[PDB]
Amino acid sequence: YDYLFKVVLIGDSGVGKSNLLSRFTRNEFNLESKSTIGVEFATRSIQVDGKTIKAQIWDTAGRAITSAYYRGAVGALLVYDIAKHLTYENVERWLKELRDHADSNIVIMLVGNKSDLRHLRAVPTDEARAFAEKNGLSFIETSALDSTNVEAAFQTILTEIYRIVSQ
Amino acid sequence: SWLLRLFESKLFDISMAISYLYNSKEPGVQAYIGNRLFCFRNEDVDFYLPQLLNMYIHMDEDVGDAIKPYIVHRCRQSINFSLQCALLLGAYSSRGTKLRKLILSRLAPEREFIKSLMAIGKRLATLPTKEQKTQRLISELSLLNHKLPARVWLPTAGFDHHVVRVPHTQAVVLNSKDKAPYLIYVEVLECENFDTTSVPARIPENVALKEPWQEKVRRIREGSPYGHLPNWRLLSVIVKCGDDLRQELLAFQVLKQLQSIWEQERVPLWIKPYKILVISADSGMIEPVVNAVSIHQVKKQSQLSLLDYFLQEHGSYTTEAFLSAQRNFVQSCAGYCLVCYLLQVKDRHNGNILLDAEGHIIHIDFGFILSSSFKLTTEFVDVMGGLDGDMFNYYKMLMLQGLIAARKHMDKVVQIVEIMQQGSQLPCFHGSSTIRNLKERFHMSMTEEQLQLLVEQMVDGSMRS
Ligand SMILES: COc1ccc(-c2c(C)nc3c(NCCNC(C)=O)cc(Cl)nn23)cc1S(=O)(=O)NCCO
Ligand SMILES: Nc1nc2c(ncn2[C@@H]2O[C@H](COP(=O)(O)OP(=O)(O)OP(O)(O)=S)[C@@H](O)[C@H]2O)c(=O)[nH]1
Repeated sequence: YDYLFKVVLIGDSGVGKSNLLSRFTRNEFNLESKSTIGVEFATRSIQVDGKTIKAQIWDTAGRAITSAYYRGAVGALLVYDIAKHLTYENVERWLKELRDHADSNIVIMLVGNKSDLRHLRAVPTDEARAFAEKNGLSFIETSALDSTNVEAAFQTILTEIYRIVSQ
Repeated sequence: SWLLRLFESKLFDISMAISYLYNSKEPGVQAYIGNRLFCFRNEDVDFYLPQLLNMYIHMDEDVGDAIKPYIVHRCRQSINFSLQCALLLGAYSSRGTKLRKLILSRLAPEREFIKSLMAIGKRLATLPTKEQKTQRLISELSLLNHKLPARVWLPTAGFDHHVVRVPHTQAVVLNSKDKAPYLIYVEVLECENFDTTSVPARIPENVALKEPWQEKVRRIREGSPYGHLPNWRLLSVIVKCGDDLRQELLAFQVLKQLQSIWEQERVPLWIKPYKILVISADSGMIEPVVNAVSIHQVKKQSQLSLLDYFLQEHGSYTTEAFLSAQRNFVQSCAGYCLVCYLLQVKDRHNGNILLDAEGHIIHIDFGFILSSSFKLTTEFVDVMGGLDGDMFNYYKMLMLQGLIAARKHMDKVVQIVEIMQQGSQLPCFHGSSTIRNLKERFHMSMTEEQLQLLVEQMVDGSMRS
């Protein structure tokens, strides 16, 4: 276990932070859900550029005062539900969030989740990626249900982090 | 994964979808199903349009929001669909309003076509006799043919089409009541798709009696400008300008399912759902059954007893036409007995039962059902060959067979009714335990020996008068 990366999951309640974590970390999904009370913890290790990184993932909530866990995190997945525009709208307030309670030099991925709900899409991929590169966020769309881009999501942010090699 | 497991199984149908959609409090599920609607066949989902639209109105926003996308999608690809949506949206709210206005926003021709039909009916109110009403109608219908063909269709038609002509001379008013309903014949040219095809060109125009349906088409067709085209077909609707049809629709759905249930199982009961079109909570149209007339008027024109009429019209007890008619009699009776029983249909009389040319009976006035507050008269038993008769015994056998069948698919029926009760001001839901009483009437707990006895008891009740 060469390294230890602390990563947080943030987003509005219901967008799928908690199911993203269970897919990525234990390859499990559930339609039925329990609101996350405070924080939930799960962990998984990967290799990038020949190196073993164990990642520690914190599943927070939309119980507003979870802000504490943000500190000392190298990466944060900020998640919105592609099918509920309101959840995408608060992403501006969610990036305002990290710019109040979290490292100003933290790796963020914007994540559109529930890409399987093709017919209910309320946030166009173009509009999102536009805000993505309008800002300093990396971007991807996932489905926790079918598992699309779920590995990709993690592997992107973990690769991005290791790219912080200090000389 | 255990839930999603089911939803991804073959077991998943539009029926089930709605149930979970109706019951589940998990918004992730509601939203999941909202999406899955698109994969189902338009036809299957269509049957449940009143439910979906009802829920949209009366349920949590979460529930609505999952449904809306699909609706709009269908609305965008079918104005028929659009129409039917719009009409239902309106009838069932007196949330909804927001969506109706959006849909109507194009459909003006049809809405004026429909307004006019309704308007016609309201005028006949000043004419106190059936016959007087009839004459105003025919005249005023003649006025319709102006704008002869137009971008309007009968939603109640099994198919897509354009209305070209109204053979006004053939139309009739059905009773002498204040806001009497009225029957009309309509000429149409069939489409492959309504939404994409030019309205046909006018063809310049230049007698009504009691006759079978195929004979009336001949007469109307031969007289019609458009009658030469292969494209030409004749439709019919009853227009009720002042009668609520939401119960009428509900019974339809219930009838239609039961019809399926007995078809799926192999129970040769017979029933006939007649299509319903809700226009307002006030008003509607009905697609009428052809080649059939009320028993009561069948007894006033024949001067016969029911059995005798059978004998006159089909033949002696040794004829095929009769035994066939007798079987169809018996089967339509058991069917309609069960329907009356399950739905607790009341106000049952020979004015509300039709007889078709093949021998089936057909019940019609589905006011007085369920919580709102069938007769085996000896005249009926006679047609069956009498109480000791084999054909009568078979009637008892069909009722049990169909009751047993009914239990095996109870939830699909109850679903239909139970969803509809939502936020409902229908008189049939007046009770506290409307749905609960309905389920009890399925006797899910009973053994078949108990049910045999219950069927026997049922028949006995129907005879007392
Ligand atoms: C109570 O609701 C109804 C239910 C069914 C029918 C109906 C159907 C499906 N088919 C027919 C029908 N057959 C006509 C077919 N044409 C032919 C034989 O050529 C005649 C009549 Cl009166 N009604 N009817 C009519 C009414 S009603 O509103 O007009 N009341 C009715 C109270 O009387
Ligand atoms: N179609 C589809 N539904 C999803 C997806 N992800 C989650 N859902 C649904 O979101 C709902 C709950 O999401 P969940 O991830 O547990 O909460 P959260 O996003 O972490 O937020 P919280 O309530 O705990 S504070 C579940 O019903 C779940 O099935 C997805 O990727 N596709």
